[PDB]
Amino acid sequence: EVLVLRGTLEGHNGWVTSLATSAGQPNLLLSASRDKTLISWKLTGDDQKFGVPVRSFKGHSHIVQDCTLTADGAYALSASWDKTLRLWDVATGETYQRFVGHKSDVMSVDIDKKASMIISGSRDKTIKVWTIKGQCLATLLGHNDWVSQVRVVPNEKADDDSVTIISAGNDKMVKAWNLNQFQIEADFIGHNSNINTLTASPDGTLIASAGKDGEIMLWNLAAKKAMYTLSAQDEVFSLAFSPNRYWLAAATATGIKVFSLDPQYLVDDLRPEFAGYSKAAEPHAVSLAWSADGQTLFAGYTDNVIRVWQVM
Amino acid sequence: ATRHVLMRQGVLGIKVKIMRDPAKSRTGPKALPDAVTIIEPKEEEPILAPSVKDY
Amino acid sequence: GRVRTKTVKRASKALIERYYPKLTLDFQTNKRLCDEIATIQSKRLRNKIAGYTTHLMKRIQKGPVRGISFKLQEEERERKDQYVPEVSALDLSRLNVDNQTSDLVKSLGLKLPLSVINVSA
Amino acid sequence: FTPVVLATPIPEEVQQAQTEIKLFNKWSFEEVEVKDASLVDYVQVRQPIFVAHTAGRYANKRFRKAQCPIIERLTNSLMMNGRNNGKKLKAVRIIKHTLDIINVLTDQNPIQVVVDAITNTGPREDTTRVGGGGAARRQAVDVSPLRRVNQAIALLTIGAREAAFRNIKTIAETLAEELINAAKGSSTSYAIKKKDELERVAKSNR
Amino acid sequence: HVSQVYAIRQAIAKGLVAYHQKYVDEQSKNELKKAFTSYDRTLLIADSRRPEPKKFGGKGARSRFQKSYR
Amino acid sequence: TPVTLAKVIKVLGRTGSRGGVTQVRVEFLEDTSRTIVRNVKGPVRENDILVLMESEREARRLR
RNA sequence: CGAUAACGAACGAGACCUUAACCUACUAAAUAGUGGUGCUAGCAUUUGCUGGUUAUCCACUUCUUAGAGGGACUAUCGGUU
RNA sequence: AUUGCUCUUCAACGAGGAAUUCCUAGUAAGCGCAAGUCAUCAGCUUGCGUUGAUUACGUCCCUGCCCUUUGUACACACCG
Ligand SMILES: [Mg+2]
Ligand SMILES: [Mg+2]
Ligand SMILES: [Mg+2]
Ligand SMILES: [Mg+2]
Ligand SMILES: [Mg+2]
Ligand SMILES: [Mg+2]
Repeated sequence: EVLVLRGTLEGHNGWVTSLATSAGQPNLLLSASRDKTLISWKLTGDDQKFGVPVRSFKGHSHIVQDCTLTADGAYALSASWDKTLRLWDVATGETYQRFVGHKSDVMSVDIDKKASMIISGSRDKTIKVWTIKGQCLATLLGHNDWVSQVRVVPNEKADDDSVTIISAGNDKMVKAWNLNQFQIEADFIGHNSNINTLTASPDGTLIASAGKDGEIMLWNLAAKKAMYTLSAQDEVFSLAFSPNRYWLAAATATGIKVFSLDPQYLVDDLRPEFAGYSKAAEPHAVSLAWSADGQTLFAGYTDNVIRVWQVM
Repeated sequence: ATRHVLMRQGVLGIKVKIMRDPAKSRTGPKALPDAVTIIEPKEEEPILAPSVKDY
Repeated sequence: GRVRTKTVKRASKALIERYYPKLTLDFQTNKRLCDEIATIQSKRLRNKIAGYTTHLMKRIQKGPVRGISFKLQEEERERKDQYVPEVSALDLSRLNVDNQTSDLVKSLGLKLPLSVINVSA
Repeated sequence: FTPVVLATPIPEEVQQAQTEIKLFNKWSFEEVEVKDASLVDYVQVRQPIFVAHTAGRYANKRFRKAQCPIIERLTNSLMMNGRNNGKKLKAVRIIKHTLDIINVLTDQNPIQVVVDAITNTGPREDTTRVGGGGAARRQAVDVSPLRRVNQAIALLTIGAREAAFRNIKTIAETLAEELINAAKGSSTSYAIKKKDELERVAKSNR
Repeated sequence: HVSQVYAIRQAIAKGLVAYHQKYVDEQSKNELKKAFTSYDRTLLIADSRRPEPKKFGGKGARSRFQKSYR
Repeated sequence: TPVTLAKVIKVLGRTGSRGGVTQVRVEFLEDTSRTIVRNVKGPVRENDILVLMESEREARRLR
């Protein structure tokens, strides 16, 4: 098992800020970009031009910061810097519900496992939870600087109706929230820099958080205690665990350092070739995503193309 | 404001210009256009030990 | 001409002195965090202070820029300055002298391994 | 080529022009290779246009006019001597009739006649004004390829204008004949006559 | 008259590219857009050149009337 | 009859009394590695091709 | 910017304000405008084309208008100092 | 002869010497309209649209203005 660059997707004009896929269609990929649009892709397997765009979602006035997809892949939600959220139909465009009530940039969105309620972290230091019809159930406070990314933990154990969320902002302190009675539970102290991202494992018991310091820092949320802190040695943007292996991928400013965690070694240090751009900087990935089966690793870079990486 | 005082030699004009303080305004702009103030960040010590508070 | 004035160039360097670890090499994130953390009365001036602050950061990735002194930056420059040189350039493991150096060290009352060479005019 | 029909009938001769090649009102932009290697990159051909009236903005930067098509620049010099200022629909009619006349009078392609005409009437060396004291002195210097194209269009159109003035000949049939006369190169064209006149004064001053 | 012609061509070019955006896939949009934008850019983007206000002291915006000294 | 085509490699600066004339350093297409300084009247950038009507001459400046 | 017995500011320049350009993003509208559905006219005749109509009414905001906002900061890359 | 209309009469002028003005893109130039003055009267002005170029992206040659060095017996300051 080793990674190789198979192909690249080109549909955008701004930084591909987020990727998302859905387990129901392994030929699906939803990519959000800085040109305030979303593109859905038909993953055709070919030597060149692997994957083709088919649907564009336009309708956000300023930068769309991320996207999440429903499990079946019928609906998409996109969070944008125009203080709105838009729920879209991948088939017909034609947005159903527009969520307003955040007063600043919304940064991350995540739909429920049962697709019932919708969490939203914004730059107005609040975490608003919404219906499918669009009403903000709660406003979750105590959070000094602004929220930078939120996600939901995966229920893997049978008969856990419970849903708890994870939040990371630039106050160097990440939190856990039980949304059935709207409490705060955990205060994972320990970061020294602006936390850019956080990821829950499909185990639902691990959380890796990572920021400006370069410490991809690992926490066991099953016991509520720190596990260890990894080191990527420069600034990092996104993390994602593989759905099958015991693996973690990380978007450093140099490249994608991807980590196995059981013998604790980085495996490849993949760095693609760019044919230009050499003086200033090479463009760097700002958003990565695994497949459902974990076969393909997707990466959107700052040169508005999307590079893929295949296992062997 | 401008006034004409009528003396016995001729008219004496009186101009008065008053610059009010922008801070005491309470209605509209509180500062001049190019006044920029950066707020001083409150400085705290690095933690160097990872911990979880619980509930 | 697009030469920036004092106000843009002065507020930005003050802003970098006290907010260097927060802000980044992207104008957009930069134009958002200044907007809370400082008071600028107009949107056009906020866009030029943030735009020059983004420009100054890229200069800071490669070496020091004159006119900033925040205690962090020099200390990190201080940290990566040893280079731990293999052997001291002064030490010869396997010293040379003129005649006047030789009678100088004989005047000092020191005996030390010396090789005398004539240094002529 | 298969003709497609639709609810509004579109004429068949314009319908042919859609896929086949995107050529001019009647003439093709292929086989229109400019000969001289200095004047290439400054006549802008091989990106064909349908009509010689493009509402383009070429005046912003220093050399954007070199990307403007050479048939467009030919029309632009026609709307001159004051009474004709504006009137671009007047200019592109005249250019259409001029190109028709050139094709009827010699079988060879009209725009190829126009492109080698301006290469002939670019002045290669030209004089400048050094003072020298009282009596103004001449110094021969060399000409830019952009200036050579610039001079050529002006030299061609002034000759057409002064000859089609107070005269039964229309401006279109006048504009053709100096364009023919220059493209062969005759010294009976005004643009050729002016060109050698500048070079002799330059030759006088080396 | 000639302004009306350019507004017509931009409207039908944008209308065609909007139709393929909503209903047809995005592949047909990009080949449609590229052929337009390669030939002439103002088929899709409106020209930004606006009128310049007239100033007292001259007939136009730049021109002045005549200076005479004697 | 001789003319030489010459590719400009470095534009030097404006000369002449009014300023309408530019010193350029041109390279000949055939017989390269021969360099000369000449005067140009119009707008010139680099990688342009002049037609020198005679190559055995060099100006430096115009006073 | 740099040199530098000068450092750090003030007025003027700049910022500011008005106006013109962008917004299928928000709030809305027979004193703005489409599309339909009624009622009709003409031409065809297939399943259409172009109009007229103020009490046909239902929805709409693209275009028109002005409130609030967003957006450009020479952004990104290359070259040269 | 206020101005408007009809008919008739149907002059100079065939691109203008020495001189000289304005202008760098929706700009110059062409072309009209509204407003101001207004009982009536625009060949004027202030604005607005319509049609839309050529040339340059420089320099101190001319003309002005600014600065430096310098001399001064000037300081209502060379009209001293
Ligand atoms: Mg005639
Ligand atoms: Mg360059
Ligand atoms: Mg004169
Ligand atoms: Mg006029
Ligand atoms: Mg003396
Ligand atoms: Mg005295």
